[PDB]
Amino acid sequence: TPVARYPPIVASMTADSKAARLRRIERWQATVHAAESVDEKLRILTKMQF
Amino acid sequence: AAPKNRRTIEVNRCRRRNPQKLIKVKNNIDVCPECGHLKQKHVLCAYCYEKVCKETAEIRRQIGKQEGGPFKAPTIETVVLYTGETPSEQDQGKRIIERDRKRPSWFTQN
Amino acid sequence: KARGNEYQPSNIKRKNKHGWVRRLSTPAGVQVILRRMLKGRKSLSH
Amino acid sequence: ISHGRVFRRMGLGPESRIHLLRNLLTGLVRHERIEAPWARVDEMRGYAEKLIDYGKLGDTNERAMRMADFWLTEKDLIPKLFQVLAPRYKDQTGGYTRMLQIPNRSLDRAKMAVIEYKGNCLPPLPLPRRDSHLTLLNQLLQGLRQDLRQSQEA
RNA sequence: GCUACCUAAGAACAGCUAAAAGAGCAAGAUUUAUAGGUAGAGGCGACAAACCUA
RNA sequence: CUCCGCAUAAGCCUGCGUCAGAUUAAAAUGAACUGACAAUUAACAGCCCAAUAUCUACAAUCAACCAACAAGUCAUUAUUACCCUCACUGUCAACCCAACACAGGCAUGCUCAUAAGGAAAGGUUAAAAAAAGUAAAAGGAACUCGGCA
RNA sequence: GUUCAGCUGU
Ligand SMILES: [K+]
Ligand SMILES: [Mg+2]
Ligand SMILES: [Mg+2]
Ligand SMILES: [Mg+2]
Ligand SMILES: [Mg+2]
Ligand SMILES: [Mg+2]
Ligand SMILES: [Mg+2]
Ligand SMILES: [Mg+2]
Ligand SMILES: [Mg+2]
Ligand SMILES: [Mg+2]
Ligand SMILES: [Zn+2]
Repeated sequence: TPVARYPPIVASMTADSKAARLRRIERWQATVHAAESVDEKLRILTKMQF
Repeated sequence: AAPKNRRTIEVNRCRRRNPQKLIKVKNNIDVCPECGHLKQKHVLCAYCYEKVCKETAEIRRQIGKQEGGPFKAPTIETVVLYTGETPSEQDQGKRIIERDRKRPSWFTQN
Repeated sequence: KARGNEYQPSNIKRKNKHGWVRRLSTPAGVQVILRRMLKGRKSLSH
Repeated sequence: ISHGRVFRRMGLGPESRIHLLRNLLTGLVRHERIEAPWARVDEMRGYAEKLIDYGKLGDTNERAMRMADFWLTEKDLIPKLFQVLAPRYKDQTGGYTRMLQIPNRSLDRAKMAVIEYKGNCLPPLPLPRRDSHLTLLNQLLQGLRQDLRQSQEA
């Protein structure tokens, strides 16, 4: 008696769209949450020079 | 290989004006009964098709407003209702799209 | 492998090599200016 | 020689072909009526019909869900397939889609087709209609049919 | 302003054996930006009699 | 898809901002062409310094230990003189040298796979020949100027 | 360095 397993309704991660870019921004921000030390966090947040 | 000689206009006319090069007359053209415009027998009328597409575009714009965002396809059927119309018993429990227009004669409520 | 790209623009080089002061620096260069003045050149030098 | 070659060569190769059809199929499911080059719509029509058959297996079916997941790039369509499209055709055994040639598009004069999922809300397409029964030729054939009934009865 | 050589003051070079540093696999007789110098009876050349904006 | 990308330097000089167009790209929206209008604001960077004498043996390499050789970018004092202040210039772009199928060339910092930047298919058909790629029975350099390791 | 052994649409 299994239930219906649907895929999550999220935007594509590789598409050329605005929602896809917002999902890629959430992807690198997820690596800051997963970073253990503060040095690793600061490194990811400040390594892109614009 | 470079051409050995210039081709004369006489020769070139025979080549260019050969029946094989001439545009063929089309016999499948007809008059559309609905609008009176020309169409080919095996192809949808351009005038009538554009009329359907114009209304279809307006309905799709209305669907966009109700959904109000991407990835929001509804899980129920959709019904288009024009001004002066009310939801039918069959057309109950369905997404309702309201068009600020009178129902076109060609578009028949089912 | 590159062809026809002899020109590597440099303003310092262009002024130093063909500039007004360079032309006046020698008598031959002054005659260069005189010839162009005679011909009516719009640009006597770089 | 291309004897018995059922599939067309499209895009940049085999994988590109499937992705091109997948994008067309995804658009058809969302909009229920799309217009594209005739050959591509014809190539995609088979997948459109078969997709409905997988939707009839039900969302609980694992293989059907895997098919919908791959062929539907926009995941919100997957619920629409199982819960809207599939139930719509529960009675029909086929012929879910209708494909009609439309005038050549202006830019490249490509042969064009319109394909839709039968039963959509959108305004009906100007379908070709056979001649009226009341026409002179049909009336002569109607009289002939009636006489053949009397002869058969006798 | 190409190229050859040179001068001034700069710059670049991950890992791997890694003693030895070396075009070993992949820090040098290396590569490279800038400015300057050497001019045709010439210049420059690890010399092809080559190159010196075809 | 990513081959990059962003920035600086150098070069270039208004060269896809607005409006309009009868001009233009395959394309009667686009526009890099035409007309008009607008714009880049210094803290970054450039642009520096009174005289006379005098001073300056000890590299750099995490500079400490152990070492060297090709022997090294980095420093003053004395007396005199001097009360004043924030000017000027660069700051735009899809950009340069080329080649005219990116054929190619191009210094530095950062990112090291991208948060940045991009689109190989005008439509169709699926003949030959041609190019590239992939797979291949048995054999495995045979037949060929000469295979590979 | 060969021969040999080995692999390849040469
Ligand atoms: K420029
Ligand atoms: Mg300053
Ligand atoms: Mg700027
Ligand atoms: Mg991007
Ligand atoms: Mg393309
Ligand atoms: Mg093709
Ligand atoms: Mg083509
Ligand atoms: Mg074989
Ligand atoms: Mg032999
Ligand atoms: Mg052998
Ligand atoms: Zn019509």
